[PDB]
Amino acid sequence: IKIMKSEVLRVTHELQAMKDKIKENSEKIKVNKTLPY
Amino acid sequence: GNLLFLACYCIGGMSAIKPDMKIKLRMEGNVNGHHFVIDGMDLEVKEGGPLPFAFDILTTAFNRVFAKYPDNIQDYFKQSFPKGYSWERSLCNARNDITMEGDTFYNKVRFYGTNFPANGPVMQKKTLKWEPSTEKMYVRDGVLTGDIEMALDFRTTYKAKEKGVKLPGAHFVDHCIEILSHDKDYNKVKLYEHAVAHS
Amino acid sequence: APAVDTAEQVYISSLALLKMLKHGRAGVPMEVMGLMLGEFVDDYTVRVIDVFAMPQSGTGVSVEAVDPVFQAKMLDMLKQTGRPEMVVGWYHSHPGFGCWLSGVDINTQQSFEALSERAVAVVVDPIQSVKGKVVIDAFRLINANMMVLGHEPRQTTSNLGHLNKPSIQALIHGLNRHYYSITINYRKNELEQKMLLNLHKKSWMEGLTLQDYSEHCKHNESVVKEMLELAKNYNKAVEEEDKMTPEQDPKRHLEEHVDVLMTSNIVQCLAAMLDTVVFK
Ligand SMILES: [Zn+2]
Repeated sequence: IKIMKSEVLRVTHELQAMKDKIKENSEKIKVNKTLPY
Repeated sequence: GNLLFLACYCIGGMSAIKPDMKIKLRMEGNVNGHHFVIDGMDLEVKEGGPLPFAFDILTTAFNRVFAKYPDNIQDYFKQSFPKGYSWERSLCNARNDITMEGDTFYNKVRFYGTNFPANGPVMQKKTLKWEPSTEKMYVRDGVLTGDIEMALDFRTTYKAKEKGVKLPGAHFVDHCIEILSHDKDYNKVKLYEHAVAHS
Repeated sequence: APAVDTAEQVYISSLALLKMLKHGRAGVPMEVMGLMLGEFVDDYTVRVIDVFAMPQSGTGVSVEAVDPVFQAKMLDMLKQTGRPEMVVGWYHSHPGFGCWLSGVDINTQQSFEALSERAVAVVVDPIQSVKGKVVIDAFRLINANMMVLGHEPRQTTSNLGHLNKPSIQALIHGLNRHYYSITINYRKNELEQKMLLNLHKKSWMEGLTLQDYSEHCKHNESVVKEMLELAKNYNKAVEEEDKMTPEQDPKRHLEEHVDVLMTSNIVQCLAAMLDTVVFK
């Protein structure tokens, strides 16, 4: 439980960081995929 | 049936070049009824021909230029560069935007207004001059608010893109803006933007 | 009214030039840009001590490509490291377009000059910078009122500002009309030059390693055969010299082959025997 709760908190924090990482990836992909193809 | 024909060939040469994209310093507005747009410091109205109102109502909304400050007074206008400063002007409200539309660096000074009186002094095109006006510049809530009295209220707010520049103390900058040269139709205008800071 | 002297120079450091070239190439075919840090030592000097790149944006190279957060944080943390130099100017790469300032380039340079009257806008062509020559220039501006009044953009007091001639490509794109070129000098101290010397400093070993002896013999055979053919041609040409009053040379090629033979074999012999007698 205790080590398993620690694993739960670890995984939720890495998700929290990876969400904004995905947001940044989408931002730069729109930065390069602009429009005048 | 027994055609078996050869084939010729006519090429078409094709090429072009994007030139140095040209910055058009144009302001837009719909203050009372007309979507006036002006290019510009010589002023020339692009669309929205001879204005139903006087020019002065919009002459106060005119980056790349800043008032002259002494060494004692911190020049928030100057150190905010290279990015520049974006301001909200309340007269009718005015905002300056920087956009990348088309192949023109757009320095919009987008104008907007409401509550136009049916006989207000701004539409009969009467005008004497703009007497020198002192703007008291001070920080309210982290925003550089300049309170100026209009003589012929102004609640200017200046925000730097570099949100790290220190805010200058409350000072009193004297602006002297007057319509130097123009025509009766007000389509070929030259404006004056002289203004110096005073502590 | 004060006028910028034509003797003013831009002293780019070795590190700044290398970083600028590397960043300019890394972004080809796009146009990359960044801020040059340094100091305005005096009225005739602009020292570019260092330059840091800036993240690529879809805008291109404009005054909207300088992210305020990036610039501010980079400056703060460099100051922490020990590089508290002001933003002297900006640089961007014109890949294959030569060195000049476009309308938008002139625009961003006006923005930078509003920050400080002295501010340079050096540009670098990263694909024209083939080994040897480096295609890079630095321009400030000319005030429109200065030019329309008829006065020259820059006062002259020496021959320093005219040792190099302006290029046609820059001139058509507005040189000496809206912006003036500033002479560029490279600040390379002894330490940096000696450090760079290690790039091709061979070794203490290859001074002592003999050529592959079979390869050496084969090279000798080939060059001696070529030299034989050249000697035949030389004899044939010299026979013509007699029946010809003063009126490729089989001789010059012969001399070049002779020189390469003697240098190769002398070096190989000496290295071999030095090896025989230093290694027991
Ligand atoms: Zn450019």
